[PDB]
Amino acid sequence: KKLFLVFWWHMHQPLYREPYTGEYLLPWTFFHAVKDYYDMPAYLKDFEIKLNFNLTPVLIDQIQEYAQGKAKDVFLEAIRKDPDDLEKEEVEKLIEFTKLNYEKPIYRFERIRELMNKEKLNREELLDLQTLNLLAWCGRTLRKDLKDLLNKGRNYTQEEKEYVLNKYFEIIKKTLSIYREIKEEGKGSVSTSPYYHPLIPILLNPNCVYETTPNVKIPDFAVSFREDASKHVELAKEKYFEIFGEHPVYMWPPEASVSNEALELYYEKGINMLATDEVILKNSVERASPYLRYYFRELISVFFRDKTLSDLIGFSYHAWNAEDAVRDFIGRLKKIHESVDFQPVVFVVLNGENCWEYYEENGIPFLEKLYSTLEKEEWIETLTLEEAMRKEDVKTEVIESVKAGTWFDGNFLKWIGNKEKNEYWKILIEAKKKAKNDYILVAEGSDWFWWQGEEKAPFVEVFDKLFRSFVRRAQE
Ligand SMILES: OC[C@H]1O[C@H](O[C@H]2[C@H](O)[C@@H](O)[C@@H](O[C@H]3[C@H](O)[C@@H](O)[C@@H](O[C@H]4[C@H](O)[C@@H](O)[C@@H](O[C@H]5[C@H](O)[C@@H](O)[C@@H](O)O[C@@H]5CO)O[C@@H]4CO)O[C@@H]3CO)O[C@@H]2CO)[C@H](O)[C@@H](O)[C@@H]1O
Repeated sequence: KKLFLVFWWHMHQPLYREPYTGEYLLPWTFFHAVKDYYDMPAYLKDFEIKLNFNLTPVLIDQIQEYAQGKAKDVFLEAIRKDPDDLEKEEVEKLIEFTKLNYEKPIYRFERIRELMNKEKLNREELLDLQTLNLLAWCGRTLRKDLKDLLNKGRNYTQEEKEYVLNKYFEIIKKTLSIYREIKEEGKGSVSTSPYYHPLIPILLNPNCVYETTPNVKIPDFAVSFREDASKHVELAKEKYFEIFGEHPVYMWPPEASVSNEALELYYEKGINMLATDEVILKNSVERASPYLRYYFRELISVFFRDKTLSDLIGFSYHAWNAEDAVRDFIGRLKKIHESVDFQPVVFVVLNGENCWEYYEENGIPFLEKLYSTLEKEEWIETLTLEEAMRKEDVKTEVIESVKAGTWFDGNFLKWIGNKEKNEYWKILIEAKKKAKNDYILVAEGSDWFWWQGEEKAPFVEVFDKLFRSFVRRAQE
């Protein structure tokens, strides 16, 4: 009697490329590409398990731009330059980027503490600041190859910095290939999301927010976003088809966000399976076990992720030592395995690139120990999404209706309902009336609304510049 375990790592970045200048205004796609987007599937080279991935189309666009050498990344340019050529504005951004990241485990170099305590940096100190910011984001593959440069920890030269940069771009250039390979080998399924990661239930019917938060104030949606919701899904099918050669039959709904209308749209667009969050399940049915495969109105298959297991990796186990964390995770799977006399399906679904920076050594000890243990446990079978979709020896149930929500408390409050987030929607609504191109779809991404009306400086001014630039460009 097996326990079926399904990892589904979601990868996404909003579009950081300013439409007028073409400049990538933040380096987050570059840094997660070199740290996570290649290395997370590359674990499948060394471990005989199945792992699944979601790639948003807007992320794929950016990965391709960096791989082709076309991305003009302003923070990266400040890294690459000889410090004698740095603008004062570039030295300032270098220091602010360091201070934002200072306390993360992947930044635990004694030298960074030294450099942040100095009143002013000479050329050698700036070279160490640039190169340590680079090396802090080193992924698993190159942490082996560049181990000696990493251990050095100080006194970096321009040549060593450029060497690291060349190896990083080699990693980016191989990134789409590794997703194609693990897919062709049956080592994992690859899904996508509606193109720019929007809140599909809101675009289809903004009133769905009242199913969970009736007291929320939302602006006057004086224009229809229903066609745009279709276009996000349709364009995403086309981008996936270009990259992987087939139309996707699995999709990750952004923010796990579903509604009756959204599920109908995915079904209409040929999606056969998605996943969403256990809170939505609890809100929608009485007996809310997440270990069943659900069928929404016999139209589309829906799995509900195990929220506690997903949150343990996503948020808890950074605060644990790696071995203890793996023992805790396996022990919880044991309890699930023992708690039912059927074969449970256990979906572990979370962002695949954001939690590791808070783990010791970028989560590599944790994931290596976790996957090594999993590959040898005889009562656990890890599945591709395709295997989980067609598994016959599991329990099954039909659901007729869901309560609209997201994996954030089962509601939409992180993207709508306060004055500053509502202002973004009002701006989008007014721009949509006059929109003339697909940059309006870019501005519909959830990321812009997530950061608006929050304390989270800095670079929130940069997300604001991006959103409003996309809104302006959509009208021309
Ligand atoms: O204030 C409390 C809060 O603030 C601080 O967070 C800061 C981060 O620690 C800091 O690094 C920076 O956050 C960056 C982030 O590091 C960077 O990668 C980028 O974030 C990307 C994600 O990487 C990307 O995956 C995507 O995330 C989506 C996600 O895919 C989706 O499934 C869902 O979960 O929504 C996410 C957001 O839309 O996109 C984002 C960009 O939108 O940019 C971030 C912002 O610069 O800055 C944060 C402070 O401003 C604390 O340190 C943090 O721990 C606290 O919780």
